[PDB]
Amino acid sequence: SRHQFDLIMCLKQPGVQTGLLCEKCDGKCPICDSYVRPKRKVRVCENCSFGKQAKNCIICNLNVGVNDAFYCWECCRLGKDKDGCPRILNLG
Amino acid sequence: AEKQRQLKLQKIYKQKYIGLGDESTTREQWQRNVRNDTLNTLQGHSASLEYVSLSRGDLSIRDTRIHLLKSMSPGYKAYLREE
Amino acid sequence: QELELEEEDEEGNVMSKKVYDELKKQG
Amino acid sequence: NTVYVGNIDPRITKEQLYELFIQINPVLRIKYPKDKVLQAYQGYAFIEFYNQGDAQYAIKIMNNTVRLYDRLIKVRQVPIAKLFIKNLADSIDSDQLVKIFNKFGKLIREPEIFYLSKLKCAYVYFEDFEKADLAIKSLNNQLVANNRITVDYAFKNGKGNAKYGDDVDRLLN
Amino acid sequence: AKDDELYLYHLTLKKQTNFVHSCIGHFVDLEAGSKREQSQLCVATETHLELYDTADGELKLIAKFQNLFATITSMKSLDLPWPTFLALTSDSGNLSIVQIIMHAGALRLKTLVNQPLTRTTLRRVSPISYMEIDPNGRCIILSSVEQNKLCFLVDYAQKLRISSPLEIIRPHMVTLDMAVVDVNFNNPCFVTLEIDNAATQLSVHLIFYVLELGLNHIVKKADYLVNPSANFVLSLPDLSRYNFNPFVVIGFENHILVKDMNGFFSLKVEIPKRSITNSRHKNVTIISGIVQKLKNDFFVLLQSNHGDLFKLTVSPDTNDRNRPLVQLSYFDTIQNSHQLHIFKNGYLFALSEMNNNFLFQFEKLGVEKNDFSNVLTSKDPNKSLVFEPSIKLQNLSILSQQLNLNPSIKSQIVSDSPLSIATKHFTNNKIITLTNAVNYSNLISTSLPPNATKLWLIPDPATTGDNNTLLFITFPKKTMILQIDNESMEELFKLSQDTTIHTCLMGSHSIIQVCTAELRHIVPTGKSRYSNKLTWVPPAGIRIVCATSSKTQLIISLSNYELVYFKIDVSSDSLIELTTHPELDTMPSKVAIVQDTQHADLLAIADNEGMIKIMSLDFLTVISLQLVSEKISDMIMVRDSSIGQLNLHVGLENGVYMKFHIGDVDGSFTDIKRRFLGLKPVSLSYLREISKWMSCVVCHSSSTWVSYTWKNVWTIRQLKDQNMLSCSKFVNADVAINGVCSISSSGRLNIGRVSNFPTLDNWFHVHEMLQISTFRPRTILSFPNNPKSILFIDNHSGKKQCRISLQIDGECLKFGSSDHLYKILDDIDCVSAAIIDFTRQADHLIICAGDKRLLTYKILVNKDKLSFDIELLHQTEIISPIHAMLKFKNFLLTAMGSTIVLYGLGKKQLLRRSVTQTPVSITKIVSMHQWNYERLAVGDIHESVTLFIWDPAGNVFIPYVDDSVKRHVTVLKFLDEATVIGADRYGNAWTLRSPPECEKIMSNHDPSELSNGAIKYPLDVITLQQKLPNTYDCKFKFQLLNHFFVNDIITDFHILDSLSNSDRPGCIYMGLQGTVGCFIPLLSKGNVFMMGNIENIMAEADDTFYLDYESRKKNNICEGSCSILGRDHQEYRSYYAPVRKVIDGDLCENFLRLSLNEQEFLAKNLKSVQVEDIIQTINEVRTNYM
RNA sequence: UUACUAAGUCUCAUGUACUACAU
RNA sequence: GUGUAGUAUCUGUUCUUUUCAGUGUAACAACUGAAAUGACCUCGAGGCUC
Repeated sequence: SRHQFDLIMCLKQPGVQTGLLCEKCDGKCPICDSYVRPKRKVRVCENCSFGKQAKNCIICNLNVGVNDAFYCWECCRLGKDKDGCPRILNLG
Repeated sequence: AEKQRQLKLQKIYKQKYIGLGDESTTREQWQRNVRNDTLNTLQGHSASLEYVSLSRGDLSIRDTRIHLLKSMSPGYKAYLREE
Repeated sequence: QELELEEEDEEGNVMSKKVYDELKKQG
Repeated sequence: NTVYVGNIDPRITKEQLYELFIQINPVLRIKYPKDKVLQAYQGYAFIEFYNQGDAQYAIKIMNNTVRLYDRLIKVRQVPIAKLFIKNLADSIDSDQLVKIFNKFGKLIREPEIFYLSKLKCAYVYFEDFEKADLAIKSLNNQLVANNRITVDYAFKNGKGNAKYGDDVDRLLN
Repeated sequence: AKDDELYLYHLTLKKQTNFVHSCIGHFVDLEAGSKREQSQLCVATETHLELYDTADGELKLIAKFQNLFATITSMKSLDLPWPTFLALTSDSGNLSIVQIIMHAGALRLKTLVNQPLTRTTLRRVSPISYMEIDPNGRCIILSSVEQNKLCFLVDYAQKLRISSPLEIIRPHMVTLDMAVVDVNFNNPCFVTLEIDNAATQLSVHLIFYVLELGLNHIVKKADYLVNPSANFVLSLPDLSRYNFNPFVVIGFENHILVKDMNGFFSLKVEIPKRSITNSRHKNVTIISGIVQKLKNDFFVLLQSNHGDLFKLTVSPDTNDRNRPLVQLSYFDTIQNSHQLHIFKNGYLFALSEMNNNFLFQFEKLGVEKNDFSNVLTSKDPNKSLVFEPSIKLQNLSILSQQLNLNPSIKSQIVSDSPLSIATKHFTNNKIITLTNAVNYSNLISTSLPPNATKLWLIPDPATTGDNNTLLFITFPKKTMILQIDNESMEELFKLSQDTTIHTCLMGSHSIIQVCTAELRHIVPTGKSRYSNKLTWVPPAGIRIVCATSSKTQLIISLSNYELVYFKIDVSSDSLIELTTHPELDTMPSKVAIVQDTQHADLLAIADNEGMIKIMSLDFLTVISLQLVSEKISDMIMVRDSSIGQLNLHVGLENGVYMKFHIGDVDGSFTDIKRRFLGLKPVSLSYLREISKWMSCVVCHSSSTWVSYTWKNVWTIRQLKDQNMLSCSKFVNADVAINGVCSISSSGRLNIGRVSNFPTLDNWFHVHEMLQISTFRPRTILSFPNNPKSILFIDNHSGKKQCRISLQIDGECLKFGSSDHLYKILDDIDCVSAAIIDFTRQADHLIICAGDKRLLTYKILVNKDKLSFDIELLHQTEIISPIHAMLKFKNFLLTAMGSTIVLYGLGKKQLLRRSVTQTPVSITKIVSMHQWNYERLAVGDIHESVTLFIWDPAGNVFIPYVDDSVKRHVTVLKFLDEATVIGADRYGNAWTLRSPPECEKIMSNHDPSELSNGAIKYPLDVITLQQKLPNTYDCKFKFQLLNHFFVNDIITDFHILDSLSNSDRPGCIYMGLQGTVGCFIPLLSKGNVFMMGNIENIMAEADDTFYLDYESRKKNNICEGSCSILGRDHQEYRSYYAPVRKVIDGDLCENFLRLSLNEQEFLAKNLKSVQVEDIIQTINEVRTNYM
C-alpha cells in the first residue's frame, strides 16, 4: 500500500469481477488510500475471488466487505487503475 | 523492506512491460528496447504506418507493417543480406 | 581549426564571387 | 573584458555599483565579494563587461573620476629555460654572469646566486632551449676566474626533457 | 499586460477516411418492423466510425457515429446463439463490446462491457492490434504484438457476461497475424506466427493454440518452424470430406504453404507471377486472405501486393488417396485491399487500404478446377505460371465505390472564400476539389438582356394541372414575363412599363402584381390571355415602398403614412380593403409575412431607422422592437414545417445577415443569430428542398449564402457558383429535385441544381470497370502571381518517370496543340518540386531528381489558344536530395541535407548566391517556411524547428531561436512573425512562439549585429550559454504556446485570413490519412471560458453518469457509457504532450447529439447559461467562425 | 588588489532534542 | 520535580603498519593479504645503485 510498506499486491490482469471493501475501509482508493472523487470500480483477477476470500476487503484483507472499491481520479490518470489486480495478500 | 518490495515490483513491471532499465543495462539490451518500441509505434498507428508505406514506396502497406515486425528481431538484417 | 557569381559568357556559373570581383577590377 | 575596481567603501552596494557603471558601458556581470569573517563588503569589486573595448573604455574614463563616500574609486585592468650552475668563483658578480651568458642567449630574468653545502651556485634563465644548449655545450666543465664551473639544467626532475623542447619551442613561437 | 496565450479551437471538418477495420454483423433493425438479415457492415478508422448497409446491392450510409476519441486498434463483430453487436478494442486496453442501438430519433452506439487491460497508450504489451472472435461467438481473443495473449470466454444472459481473461505469456516471442480457426463447438483454436525477439538468427515459427473449455486455459499444441520469409495465416474451415485436425494457409512471399495441425500434410504451391514484372519486382507476398464456403464448395481468396486476387479449392486426388490438394487460379484482381468480407448475399466487400472501399457481386466465380493450363496444383510443388493481368474485368463486377482519400499527400487551398481544397486522387489519379460550398449544378442557361434586378416564379393559372409555370423577371424600367414548360421555354398585357415590387398567386387561379405606382389584379382567361379585374392606387397616387403577401392574404406599404391590408374573398375571386389607418408612426422600410399558409399571423415590419416591429394579426399591435445596426436591406419571414418554429430572417445593409426565433403567441424577438457575409446589401429569397422535405433561404451578395436549418441545427453557407443575382425554386419534367431557376450577377438567366449540403457529418462535397492509374501523385503547386492556378506533379511506379498536369479555372489545360491534357517527363523523377518566378513576367518550374540533379523548366499559358507549354532550361547537380525548398525574394531558397543554399538565376545553369551552414544539431530539413522574406523557420527529421533571419550584406541566415524539445516536423508554417505552426510525424499539432525577451531584441536591433557585433543579452542568457551550450546554443527557446494531438499525420497547413468572409482568421490542415480540420483563435475570453467549461463537462460526463448510476444503486450502465471507450478526453488528446491552450471543439460537438434529458443533466453542473444557450455557443463556431 | 569555498573519519568530553517503557 | 532501556544531533579532540597486490570506489574512501636487512652519494626529495 501507499503507507504500509510490507503490504504486497497482486498485479494480474483484472477480470470482470469487482473487488469488495468493508464499511471500515469504505472510501479509500485501494492504491493511494484517497477519499476524493472516485472514478472506476476496482476489478480483480478470478484468482483473487473464488470462495470465501472473495468477500474479504481487498484493502484490509480481513473483514468481509459490502461496498465496491473505486479508483480515484488521480490514480485513473496515473494509470495505476489499469496496472493490475490490487489486493493485499500478506496481512502486514 | 520498502526497497525490497521495490525489487519485487521491479520483477513484475519488468515482466509485464518487458524492458525496464533497472540499474546496469547493456546498451545492446536497452537500444533493443528502443528499436522495438519505435517500430512498435510506427506499425501500431495506422497513421504512421500509412506514412512509412508511401515514403518508402512499397507495393503494399502490409509489406511495411510486417517489415517492421520482422525488423524487430536482430537477425533480420542478415536475413535481408541473404536475399 | 562555394558561391557562384555568373560571369558574362554564361560559363561563370562556376565562377567565385571574389574571382568575378577581380574580373570587375580587370574589366 | 573584466575590470578590477578598488578603494570602495563597504557601504557601496551592488545595485549602486551597477547603476554607477551602466552609466559608462553595459555591464555583463558584477562579482562584488561579501566577507564571511566581517559579514559585509571587503571594499573591492570586479565588473565584467561585454568586451575589452568597453572594458578599456571604462578603464580610461572611469579611473580617478567618481568620488564615493569621499574616497576615490580605482580601476585597474586584470615557462623559460633554467640552468643550474655549480662551483662558481667568489669573484663572480651577478652582472658578470649576465655578461657571460648574454653571448650565448638572451636572459629573460637575472641570475640567482645561492650557496649550498660554501658552494656558490646560480640559476640562469634563458629565453631559448637551444641557446641554453649553447651555453651548456661551451660552458660545461669550464674554468672561469680560475675555478671549474658546471653548467646543466636546473631541477623542476631536471629540465630539458623531450616534452620540454617541444613546449619551450612553442612558448618561443 | 495582455496575455498572448493563443486559444485555438480544433474542429474536424472531414473525418479520417482510411478504413482500418470492418465487421459483418447485423446491428440495427431500421425501417422494418421485423427483419433479420446478416447483410450489413460497420467500418472503423481509429477515432472515426461508420455503419453501412447494402440490401439493395448498393452501399448506403446508415449513420456516422459520434467521435470516440481514441485509437481503435482492432474491431471484430461477434455472433452469439440475437442482435449481432461488435466487439471493439482500442487504446486504454479496454475490451469494449458495443451494440449499435436506436435511441431517440437517431442511432447511437451503446457500450455493454469494457474490460480494463494493460494501460492507456499504444503499446507492445498492450493486448490489442491483434484480435479475433470465435466464428461461433463463444469466446473473444486479444493478443499483443510481443508479450502476451488474453482470451475471454463470452457468455450471454439477461445481461451480457464476460468471463475472466485466459492468459498466456511468452516473453521473447513477437506475435504477428492472429488468425482463428472455426470449430464445430469442439474447442476454440487460434493460430499465430511467432517471431523470436531475442535470437542470434531470424526465426519465424508458426504456433497453434487450442483453448480448452474443459480445463479453461489456452494450450500450445504444435510449434512448427517455417522459413523467416513467412507472412500470414488463414484458416481452412473443415476438410471434413477429405483427410479435430485444423489446416492453415501460410502465405509466404514467393509461394504459399498449407500446414496440418499434426504436421502430416504440408503442401507447397508456388504463387503465379505477372508477365510484365515492371522494374523493381519484389518476391511479393499475399496481403489478405479470406474464406468462403457454399454447397460443399469452399474457396478462399488471397491477394498479392500487386493486387492479384487468387482462389484456393481442395481436391481429394482420387487417384492416389483422399488427401487435400491446393489449387491457385486467377481472378479480376483489384487494387490492394486491407481486408475482404462476403455477405450471405453474393456481394464481396473489398476494403482497400489504398484509397476506396468498393463492393462486388461475383458471377463467373472464376475458372473451373478441371483446367490444368491456368490452374496450379500441389502435385508438383516446384513450378511457375506467368500470367498477363486482365483489365477486361470478367469475374468481378463493381457495384458501389466509396470516394475516400486515404493517402492525401499534398494539397493547395483554392478559392479561399468557399474553402475549396484541391488535392489529387492517389490511385485513380484524378483531380479532387473537395469544397465547403454547396454543390451546385448548372444546366441549360440562357442569356437575358442586361440590367436585371429580381426574379419570381408563380404557377401558371391559365393551364390548371399542367407543367406550365410563369417566370417573372424585373428591370428598373421594364418588366419581362416568360413561360415555362418541359423543354419548352417561351416568351410572351400586365405592366411592362414599370418595375415590379412584388407579385404572387392568390387562392386558386388568380394573380396579383404590385408595382411602384399602381397595383394589378390579374386572372387567367383562356390560354395566353389574362384580365385585370381591379387595379389599385397606393394612398391616392404615391410610390409604393414595399409589398409582401400570403397565400390568400396581402400587404402593401406605400411611401409613408399608412399600410394597406388585403384579403381574397372565399368561394370566389375578389379583393377587399379594410377601413383603418396602420400609421406605423414612421416610414415603413420593408414588409414580411409567411406565404406558406393562407393565413399568417404576426406581420414583420421594418423601419428605415434600423428597427423592426411585429404586428399582431386584438388585430394589429406592436409587441416587440429591434434596434439593429444599419438600415434593413431586405427581410423574409419563414415558418418551418418540422418543428413549426417561425423564424424571421432579417438581412441588413453592408452584408450583415441575421435570423430570429419568433414566438407564435407572444411574437417576442429572441434567439438572435447573426453573421457577416461579403460587403454588399444582401438579398433574400425562399426555396424548398429535401437534402425529408426541407426549406432554406438564399442570400445574394458578393457571395451567395444558402441559410438552411437541419434538425435542431442550421448552417449558413456559400454556394459553388461565384454569384447569383436572384434565386427561386424551379421544377421541370426533366427530373428536377432541389432544382432552381436563378440569374447570375452578369444579368444572365440560368438553371441549376443544388445537391450536397454541408452537414455536421460531411461539411464538404467531393468533386473528382476498375480504374487504376500507374502514375502515383507526388506534390501539388500553385503560382504566386496567378491567385489560383494549380500545377500537379506525379510519378511513375516503375522506371523513373513523371507527369505534370496544370489546371486553372474550371478544367485543366491542353498541352500545346496536342490532345493530351498532361505532360510526360521521361527519366525525371521528383523527390521535391517547387515553382518559382525569377522575373515578374517569367515563370519557371523546379524539380529535384533522385539522381541528385536540379532541373529547371518554364511554364507557358497560351491564352485563348490556352494551353500549358513546359520547356526545359538548365541542368544543375545537387549534393543533397533537397527535401524542402520555397520562394525567397527573386531567388530559390532550398535546403540541403545539412545546409541551406539560396540559388539565384544564372544562364546555362542556376548559381549558388549564398550558402548558410546549419547548427550542428540539424541533420536534415523536412520542411521550412518563410515570413515576408525576412525570417525563416527550418524543420528537421530528428530535431525541431529553428528560426533564421536573412541578413543582407551579411548574405547569411542567422539562427536566433532554438526549440524546446525534440519534435519530428513534417510540415510547418507561420501564423505571424513571432509564431510558428508545426505538425509531427507522430500526429502532434503544435504552435510555438518566440519569447518577448527575444522579440524586444530583434525589434530593437539589426540582424547584422547578431552574428558578430555588440548585442547586449541579459546575464541569464550567457550563463545558459556557458552552463548549457548544447541546448541554449541558439541563445533563445520557444515557450510552448499551443499543443494538440490529432491522430492523423498533418500534410498541409494553410493560414487563411478569412474562412468564407469570417472575421477570425483560421488555419486549416489536411492530414495524410486524410482529414481537414481547423484551429480558430478565440477572441475575448469568456468565449474560451464557456468553451472550456463545456469541454470540461463533456470530458468526465461518462463518469458523472456512472456516479449518478452508482448513487441510484445505493438507494436501490458501465463507466465508459457516454464515451463508449475508456479513454478520457484530456488523456487521449494529451497523449504525447499535454494540450496547452487548445480547447477541443470536436468534443463539445458531441454534446449536440445527446438527448435533452442527458444534456440538461450535464449542464446543471454550471451556474451559467441553460442548455439552449450552450447549443447556441457550440453551433456558433461553424456559422460565424467559417 | 585577497579574484570568492571550507568541515570530514577516530577518540574521549561537553551542548541539545528525542523515542519506547514505569510510577 | 522522577526511573528504566534506547535514539538522534552539535561541538571539542585526533590522526591510526612507511610500502606493495587484490577487492572496492565515478576516483577516492574503506576492506582483504604479505613485509627488509645492510651499505653509499647530493640538496624530507632523488638512485637504468649494489
